[PDB]
Amino acid sequence: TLATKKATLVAALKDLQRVTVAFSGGIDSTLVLKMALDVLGRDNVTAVVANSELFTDEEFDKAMSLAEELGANVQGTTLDYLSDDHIKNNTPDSWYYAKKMFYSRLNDIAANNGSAAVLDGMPGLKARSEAGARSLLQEADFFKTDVRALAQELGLTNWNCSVSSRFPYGTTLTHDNIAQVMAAEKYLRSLGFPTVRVRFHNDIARIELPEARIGDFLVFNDRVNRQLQSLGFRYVTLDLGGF
Amino acid sequence: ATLATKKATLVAALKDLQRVTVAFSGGIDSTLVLKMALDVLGRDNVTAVVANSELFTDEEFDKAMSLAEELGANVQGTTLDYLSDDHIKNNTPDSWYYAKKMFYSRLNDIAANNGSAAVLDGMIKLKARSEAGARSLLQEADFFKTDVRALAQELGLTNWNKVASCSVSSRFPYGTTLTHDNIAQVMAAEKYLRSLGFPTVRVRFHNDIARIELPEARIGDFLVFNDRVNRQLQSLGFRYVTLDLGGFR
Amino acid sequence: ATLATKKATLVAALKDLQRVTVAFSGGIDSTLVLKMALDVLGRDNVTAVVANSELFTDEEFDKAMSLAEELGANVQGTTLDYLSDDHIKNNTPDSWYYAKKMFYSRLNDIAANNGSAAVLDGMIKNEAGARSLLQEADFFKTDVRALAQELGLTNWNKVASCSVSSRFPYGTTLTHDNIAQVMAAEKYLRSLGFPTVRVRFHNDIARIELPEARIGDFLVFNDRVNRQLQSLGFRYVTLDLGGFR
Amino acid sequence: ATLATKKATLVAALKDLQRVTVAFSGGIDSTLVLKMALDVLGRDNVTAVVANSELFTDEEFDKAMSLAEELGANVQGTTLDYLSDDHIKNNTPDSWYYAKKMFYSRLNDIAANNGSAAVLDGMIKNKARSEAGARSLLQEADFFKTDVRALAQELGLTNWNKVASCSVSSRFPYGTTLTHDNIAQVMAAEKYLRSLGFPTVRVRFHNDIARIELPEARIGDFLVFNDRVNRQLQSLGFRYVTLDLGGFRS
Amino acid sequence: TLVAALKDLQRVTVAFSGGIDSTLVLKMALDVLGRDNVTAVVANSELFTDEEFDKAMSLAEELGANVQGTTLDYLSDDHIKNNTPDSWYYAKKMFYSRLNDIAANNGSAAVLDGLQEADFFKTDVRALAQELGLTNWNKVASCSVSSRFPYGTTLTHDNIAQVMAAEKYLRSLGFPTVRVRFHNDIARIELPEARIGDFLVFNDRVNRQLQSLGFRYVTLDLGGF
Amino acid sequence: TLATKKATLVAALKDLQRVTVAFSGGIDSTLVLKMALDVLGRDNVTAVVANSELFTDEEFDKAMSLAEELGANVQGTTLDYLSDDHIKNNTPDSWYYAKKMFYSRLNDIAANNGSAAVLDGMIARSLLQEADFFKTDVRALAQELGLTNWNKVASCSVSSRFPYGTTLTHDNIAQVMAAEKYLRSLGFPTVRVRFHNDIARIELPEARIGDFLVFNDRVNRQLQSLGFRYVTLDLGGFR
Ligand SMILES: [Co+2]
Ligand SMILES: [Co+2]
Ligand SMILES: [Co+2]
Ligand SMILES: [Co+2]
Ligand SMILES: [Co+2]
Ligand SMILES: [Co+2]
Repeated sequence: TLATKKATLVAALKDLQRVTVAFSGGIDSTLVLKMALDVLGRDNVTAVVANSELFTDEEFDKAMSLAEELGANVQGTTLDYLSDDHIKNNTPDSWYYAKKMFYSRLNDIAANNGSAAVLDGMPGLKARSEAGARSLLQEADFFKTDVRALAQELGLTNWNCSVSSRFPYGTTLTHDNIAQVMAAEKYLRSLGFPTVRVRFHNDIARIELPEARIGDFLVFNDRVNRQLQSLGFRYVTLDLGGF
Repeated sequence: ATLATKKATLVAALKDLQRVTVAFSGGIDSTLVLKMALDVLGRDNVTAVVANSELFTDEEFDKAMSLAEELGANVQGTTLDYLSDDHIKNNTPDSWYYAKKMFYSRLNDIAANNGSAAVLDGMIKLKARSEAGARSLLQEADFFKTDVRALAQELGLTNWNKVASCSVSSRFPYGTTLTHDNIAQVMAAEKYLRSLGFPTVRVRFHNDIARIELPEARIGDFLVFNDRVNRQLQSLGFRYVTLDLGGFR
Repeated sequence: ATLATKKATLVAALKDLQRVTVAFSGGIDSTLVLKMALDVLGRDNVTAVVANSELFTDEEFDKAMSLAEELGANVQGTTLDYLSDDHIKNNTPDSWYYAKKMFYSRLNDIAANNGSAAVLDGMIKNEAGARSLLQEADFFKTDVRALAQELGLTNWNKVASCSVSSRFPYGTTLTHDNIAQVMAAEKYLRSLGFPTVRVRFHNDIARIELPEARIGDFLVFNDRVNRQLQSLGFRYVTLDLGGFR
Repeated sequence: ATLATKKATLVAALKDLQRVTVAFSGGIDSTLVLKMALDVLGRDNVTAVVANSELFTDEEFDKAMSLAEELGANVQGTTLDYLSDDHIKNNTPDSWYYAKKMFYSRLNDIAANNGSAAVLDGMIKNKARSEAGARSLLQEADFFKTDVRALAQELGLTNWNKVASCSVSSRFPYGTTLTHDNIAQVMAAEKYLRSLGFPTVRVRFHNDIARIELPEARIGDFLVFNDRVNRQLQSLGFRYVTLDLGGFRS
Repeated sequence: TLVAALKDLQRVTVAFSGGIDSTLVLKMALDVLGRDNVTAVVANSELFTDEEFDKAMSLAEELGANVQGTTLDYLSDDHIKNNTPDSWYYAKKMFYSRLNDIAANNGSAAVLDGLQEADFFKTDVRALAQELGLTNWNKVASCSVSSRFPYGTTLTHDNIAQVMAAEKYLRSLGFPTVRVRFHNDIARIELPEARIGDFLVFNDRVNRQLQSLGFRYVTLDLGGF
Repeated sequence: TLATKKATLVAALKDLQRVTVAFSGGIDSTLVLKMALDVLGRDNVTAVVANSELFTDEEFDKAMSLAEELGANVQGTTLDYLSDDHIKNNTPDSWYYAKKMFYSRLNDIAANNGSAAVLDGMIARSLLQEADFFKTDVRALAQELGLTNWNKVASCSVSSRFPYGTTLTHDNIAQVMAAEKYLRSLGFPTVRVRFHNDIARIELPEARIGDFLVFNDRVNRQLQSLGFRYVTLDLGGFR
């Protein structure tokens, strides 16, 4: 029932008349913002892209114009995830208390602009369930093979991780050492390794590279060491296991 | 004539047949045919067929299913046992023929059982195609790669499997009997080396010796995987896992 | 503003120009201009021009001829005498002026001889005998890739070529022999799998500038690059420990 | 002035002491002292002592036993639990002091229980030593690093454990409690890396992180062992095995 | 205890090959029995290198021994020429039967070899070799050429010399520890795994050279030595 | 045999009674200095170590101490090779007028202290080479005499780093000399920094270039600070 899953999907869209969509630039939320724009109009849809200290200023700037390209009045809001004790200390369920802090902000924008629901692209209770979010994609049994299909069906051609992963569970995130990691990875991205993570270990940086790249990386050893040392690490290391 | 002449000459035969079945691969030729047939005849008069066999990679097979689902074509999968044919099993210089002959003979059955007037494929400007009643609709309109790349870009086609991996028989010397076992022995080795970050690789079969052909630029990057590839391909049945000092061919 | 807006400003200026001549080189920026001009003014109001010269590789020229015909453009090939200018042959800091003047003035002649309102080229933010129509719409390097993805453009020269005169010191006169000596050296290295490379000329010494990421991969070709470039006239073939600039 | 005048001063104190106990550490300086004591006093009035402990490798210890037996000395080994010292177990910046103090304090027991006039060591002309009394006979005769090599060639001394090893406590940060487990955790890592062909290496301890210091010339050759060094040192208890991008003693 | 067995024999014959074992044995027999009461034999064969012969000949004259060389045709043995896994048996017999003849013709009480009767270890032989002043010895592993060939591959002067030639070349490039494995048209290079990084630059040269020696494919064993 | 080459060596050594040795710290001149001191005594052997612009002040200070360690009456002499016009311009025959400037000093020192000859190592008498001494034997006798320290770095004359006909100066010599010890410091004892005005050409054994990859950026900055505009690695390696 292929076009009958679009039928279940479109059915809920007309029910809400006006929505606020949580835009993440990914293929799923790009599919949601487009379907909301083609069914409810540009004025009954408010796209929101969350900016934070945990995402690269390029990753946020990418999704804002990607929302403008679909022609939706997109609003960017900023979140201090570090304000949550669960996040600042980085517990293993920190993504939950993060996804919760998000939707309540989206629920504010939805309530302040007259939205029937908040839409998105899909420890305690569920993060959406608690905030009253509507994940219309999963409610209609979308698969990985369906979303990629409908994006081509709608003419979608352009579509695009969080820094808490660079830190161990239970290592206090600070405004200082995040920029210490964020700046370190931007350096290694510039040196010719777009896929890299700089793992935090207090006074030790642990550099994970794809093992194919470890050979090409050899020449930058002294320079990466000296640069990341200036950024505050006492020891700059390469994880012998790679990424 | 012009690129505009060739687009209409291409569509001319498309409407002539009303309902078609495309032999879909990941390349631009079969993708341009699948897209143009879908843009002219609709998904209901277009059935894409992706051939599975012991001779081609399951990663390339699963890829062509998705390019047909992403292009919006009612895609059907058929499976081929090339090894049942004596000419293929022995790996003769004409093994590609009896493989291509066994292939097109299958699609004309699928064409007759789904109501197709012809079978389309991506031949542009060998005999086995012109024997089973197969239309090379691109070649019928004098399409060149400069025309196929031009018209595919015009339709917005940017995504296609560029790695048109040769037939796995190429990993074997001429006259080395292909078996269900040693064919999978090659596929597993190459899939591993492809998984490690080297998309261009061939594992040549030489009885108890594996010969790895890698581009010479990449051998610097490959140093780190030495111990693992040896032990891995040894587990896959080779007594010796070696790197060809000469690189790719 | 949005990418949706910069596209309007582009077509807006194109309708104002009605008929144009695009200076096609093969890079992603000039590829975007040739396609947008054909999709706004048609095949008959767009003349693509690919300039051949001694300072650029006969391979980079052939790419832009086929890439222009592949986009469906009336492609014209012109041949240029950069060395015919005294200021360039001796390789002074003024080579860029008298080279670009000869280029734009050659195309400005085609413009009057092919009936174009202007000559267009691919210049982005970050001479004026021609219109840089992308910078007028404030396109950046990240936006050109964005509009190229929207239009389906897949063939473009991924390594931006450059004038061969940079390989020689300022004030070392270029000759047809030492020019080809460098070009042939780079063409060999290009064939081995290093598309971004420069062979810097220092008389009997070749200085190879390679991206520092690649130098590890390059170890295996050492003896061959030496032996080939030695046969091409260099007494010493060396790798610059500093890499590409 | 010359060497042959210091070799005089060296022999002078040796006959003066009649019977001595030498602290042999396999190094070039301690090899010269044990040899000169055997040639001046005879084998029966000289006892060489080589300490086995948790701070030096069970592999490096056995060699100094072979160098002492090969020089023709009655070598007796004593074992010390440095961790029994409150200051060493915590690895304070002064742990070297209370460690060398525990060293000389043991030797003076062996010297008093076998009848020696002094304790000898190879300290030469290059702070807890003499508060137990050990005499630096080479340094007392103004021997230099070039003088020890000169007199060793004169005596036919050619074999010595040139890589004078360091104490395994240097592999740990200041203020990291040493345990019988994590000391062997480092020692086993270093012994593996030595076995693969990198004789000069240190494995720095950082809890769940091993930090591998290799000579930066060697890092190119080391790539092929990446996965094997990682997994072996992981089985030795480390969660993450890393190579210090700054190399040896960064 | 070591010298003790030497005095028992009055006159002995030491088998010098070039390794540290035969170097330590030949010297100690001379220091206990004198230069005239020790007869050294160094084996010449189709299975050994012209340098290993020169290695033991130069080392025996330097240690002060009356060195005698005999030559053996191992390929003449049916088990070796086809090289079955028991060729080492048919190989070891042709050697020892030759030495038992020479011992009677030089007035020797025994024939010596690399040693095991005195519980010498690899760490112990190195101790007496430095103690006895031995500084010249074949530091490169001397070995029989049959190991480069699979069990059951007919050895010929052409394909044996085909293998032997590759190893001397690679040893010249700066890799003294190397074996070149024969597989008809495939050469398999065993190199110490640390060196494979250093070996990278010689790839094309080793390939082109070893192709000239008759191999269709020159390969590096990913597992090394 | 070998034990003959030593008795033949002493035979020629006593025939000369008193000698002057050209010590260059290498093992060969070390074997000569030990055997001559052990046959004639410290008072009948004068070791001479040459200081000049063409060898490193580090190789000189090392060779001085190696003579004092073997117990030899060591005298230091200074040579002005750059004062020789044939050397300063580095002509293809500059090697000749250099070897003559060297031995002419040593033949003077021999006569002013009463030496019968000037001695040197190889394979002015050359007693080692005169006795059919080989490279495998010289290392053997060094262990026999108890010799363990010797400069296994036969640092050739620095004139080879400059093309023929490039005037050597005290300044550009130090530009080359300092560049090489830096490269020696990183772990490559066999290396040459070839001078080409604003280009340095680094010769490394092709085996070592794999080991060399990581130091690329650092070698550039140091040698650039030392005056080279471009620091390069010779793709052809050593020789
Ligand atoms: Co805060
Ligand atoms: Co079957
Ligand atoms: Co690479
Ligand atoms: Co205890
Ligand atoms: Co002067
Ligand atoms: Co190396």
